[PDB]
Amino acid sequence: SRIEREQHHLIESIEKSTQYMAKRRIGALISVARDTGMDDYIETGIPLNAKISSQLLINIFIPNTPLHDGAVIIKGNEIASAASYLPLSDSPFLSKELGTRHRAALGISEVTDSITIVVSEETGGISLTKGGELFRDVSEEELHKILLKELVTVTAKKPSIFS
Ligand SMILES: [Cl-]
Repeated sequence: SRIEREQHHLIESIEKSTQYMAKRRIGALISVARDTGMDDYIETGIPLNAKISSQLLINIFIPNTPLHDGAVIIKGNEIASAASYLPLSDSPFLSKELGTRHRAALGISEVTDSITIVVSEETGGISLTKGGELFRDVSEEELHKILLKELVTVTAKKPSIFS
């Protein structure tokens, strides 16, 4: 448990799972809690309290399965819940071409500092919401830089479990 290792593993787990789902046009909605709490939305889903892995993220979103219909919420170093409610944005600025997953990702971003990642089941495009804004159809490089900037808070320092 060396925080920096955990944060980089989280980034890699999001990258690998979203890449897998994007190629197959599997819809996905993954919200990562930061300083603002997501606890009430965690309570709306199915509790997992699971180790983060790309494999589990993929298995969650397989269509027509018990865990797929809603958001995954990641809290600290766990996949806290699946099939969670997120508030829908009412914004008329969000394109009508985008679906409920994007509107849900935009809505949680308007009321928390969470970072939310969407895979479109229509296009396979990957999008990201933060602070009421949408980053639509980001490339792999762009997704990587954003996740690095927003989910990694520690620089090169001495590894220690007590960090
Ligand atoms: Cl979608």
